[PDB]
Amino acid sequence: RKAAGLIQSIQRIGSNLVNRAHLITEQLTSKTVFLNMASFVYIVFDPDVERNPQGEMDLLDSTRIHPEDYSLARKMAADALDIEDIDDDDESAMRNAIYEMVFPRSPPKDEDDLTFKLDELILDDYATELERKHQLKKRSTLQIIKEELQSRYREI
Amino acid sequence: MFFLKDLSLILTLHPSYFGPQMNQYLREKLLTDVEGTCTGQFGYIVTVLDGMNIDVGKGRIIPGSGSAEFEVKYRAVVWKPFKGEVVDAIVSNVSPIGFFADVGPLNVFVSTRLIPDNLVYNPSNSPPAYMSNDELITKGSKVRLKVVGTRTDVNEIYAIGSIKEDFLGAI
Amino acid sequence: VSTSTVGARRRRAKQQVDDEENATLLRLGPEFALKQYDHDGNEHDLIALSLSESRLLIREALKARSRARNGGVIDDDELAKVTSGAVANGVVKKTLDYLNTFARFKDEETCTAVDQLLHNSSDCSVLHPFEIAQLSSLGCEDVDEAITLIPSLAAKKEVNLQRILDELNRLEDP
Amino acid sequence: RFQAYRKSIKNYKLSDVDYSNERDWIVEQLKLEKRDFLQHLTQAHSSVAHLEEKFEASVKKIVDFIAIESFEVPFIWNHRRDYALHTYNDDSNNTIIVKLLNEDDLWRIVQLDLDYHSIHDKKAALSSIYKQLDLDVVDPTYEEFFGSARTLSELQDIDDYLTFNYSSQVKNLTAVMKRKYSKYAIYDRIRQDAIYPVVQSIANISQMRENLAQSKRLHQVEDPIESPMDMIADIMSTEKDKTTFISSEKAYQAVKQFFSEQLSYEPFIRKTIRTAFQSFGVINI
Repeated sequence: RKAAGLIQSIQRIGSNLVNRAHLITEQLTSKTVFLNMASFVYIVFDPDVERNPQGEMDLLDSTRIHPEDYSLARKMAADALDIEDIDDDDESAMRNAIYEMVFPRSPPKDEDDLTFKLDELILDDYATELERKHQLKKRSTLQIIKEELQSRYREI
Repeated sequence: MFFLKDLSLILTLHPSYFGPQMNQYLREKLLTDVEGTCTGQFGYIVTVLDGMNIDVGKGRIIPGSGSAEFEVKYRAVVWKPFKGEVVDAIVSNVSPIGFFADVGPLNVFVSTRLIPDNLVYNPSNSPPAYMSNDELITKGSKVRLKVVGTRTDVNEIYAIGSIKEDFLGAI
Repeated sequence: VSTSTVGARRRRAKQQVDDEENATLLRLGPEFALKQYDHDGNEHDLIALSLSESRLLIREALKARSRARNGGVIDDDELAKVTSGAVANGVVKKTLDYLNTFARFKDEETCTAVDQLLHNSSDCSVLHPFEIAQLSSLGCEDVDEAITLIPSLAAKKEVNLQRILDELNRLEDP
Repeated sequence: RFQAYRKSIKNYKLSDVDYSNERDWIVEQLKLEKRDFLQHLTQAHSSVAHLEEKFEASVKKIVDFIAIESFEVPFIWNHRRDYALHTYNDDSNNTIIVKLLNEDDLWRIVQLDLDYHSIHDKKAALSSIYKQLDLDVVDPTYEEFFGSARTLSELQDIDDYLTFNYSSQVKNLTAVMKRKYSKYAIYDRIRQDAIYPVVQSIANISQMRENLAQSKRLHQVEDPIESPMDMIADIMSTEKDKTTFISSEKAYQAVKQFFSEQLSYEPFIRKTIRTAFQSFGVINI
């Protein structure tokens, strides 16, 4: 019943869904249902439409990363880029950092993509910092985020 | 309800049995073919009275087939439920759609729509039952039910009971 | 398969309302009518049987057959096993279990006294045999309860229902 | 899926005390069921202290998630599996993952929470019945077996014990009419009859319960100065007006059956027999 209503609402609204946040903004569902189903439903990102930075279609929407951890994924991406100019609250800079990391305008000179540099980050340190700051056991979540950045929806 | 009825049966005998023991053989054949059978018109025939002294008469030879045809008249005990009758029962099974009880050879199915609402079905109970605050009806529990409808089959009878009226339910 | 002593019943045009089976209305159909005929065609009354009478008759007939099959030389399981036919054996087992687990009167003399009371009574001289069987079977305790269970007795208010019920309860073995 | 599971459950939101009791019962049920897994984990990983304590904490957290936050199993397994696994370091400080639970265990959690939500209504009904009894002295057996009551079979045993030993009180509370025959009417008559003092004199109920619970002799069953037949006949002769029995043998049989019913309705005997059968019983066909 819920899937039928959801697909009917999506069809009435338009041909496709723009981003995961619209499942809440467009009154398409409630809160707990969205939180449960958030990471298991995705929209295929396309670098052709990526040209505008204002693109509502988030790249993280094509990953297993939960929407509640999009900020954490952005922070990890900023950590891998080693760019200390961006602080922890400049979300537009984080979005541009992900844009560069996954779909750089200039292809890397070597064969190691910017997503590969995430392997140099120590997940244990970040997990300990998160557990100290907000009491969250998310080391497995950080591992999953790194895996998703290394390959979007690898077959399980 | 049990009754005494005078019934008759047509028995055909093959010529290979035309011996001195013809009468006794006809008697056992009648007993095997009548005891325990279920006819929709009469119900269930449970026993035949005076089973060893039943008159069989003289058999008539069927023209063109040789076999003899016998007309056997006998008195038997017959049980048949009636619409709108209240009888005792023993529950045989409990299910969400309802519970099945047994009234002698007849198996009666009672749906939830004919059960009082306070007797909510409890599947967690061991064994699962339709229970209320002061009533609990499970497998093997005595129940007093009223037969509402009877369904006639080829050689079977299906009855529907109800416990939704007074003086019914658990006993 | 088996044919009743009542025959004919050919086509007509009138349709009657006393054709459908109904215990409350005491409409038992033609084959269970109040008047029957024996093998000699003489007048005969419908023979109902209470669980006590039915149990007595079935036990007597089964034990007689068992004695006859053994050359004239008690357990219900053995008695059921005497009969032939697996389905017949199961049916007689179920009937015996029902009768035993609901036998109001397991003694011949108690059943005889109950039948005498329910037959020779002046009030019971009008009672239908089905009503008598229901009264002796259901083991009701109250006039209101009996009337609710047996709607036919509601229209028969010339019956000493309460004292007859108390007599049955007395005769019932505690 | 949760709505379908909870469709039959009329009352779902338990109290905090009931919530903690549900968590404890779920933990105990898992410990009983996964005893082999816990034993193997403890034996292999003997170096780590209180692995099972962390297991209990993780089970409590999972129950909290499922009940309060209404999280489906795959979401928990894909985004909360950090709670389900305990990362300990060995003597070499190598990070070792310990898979405390699997998805099948989460399904078991859902089934067990449904089961406890079902039995919670029954335990509340028994509590309400006991409160309606309003005993002048709180029955020690009632408290002892209600505190340790985990299965609905034990709740049924409690109900049977309470109804048997307070048949008159329970019947009055029902009265506080369909002529259903009380199966305990004969025992109530025995209680009202003059032979009930003899039944007392056979053995003290409180002393019997204390001796059985202790499993050793705390008091000696004092034999009355006169034989059972002597006392029965004497009371029958001196109380012909009230003794409803006809013969002394009939009163003797009634006393014996009443004592048998008293022994049968004792929760401790039933619990011991059930434990013995569940532990060392065999199956024959």
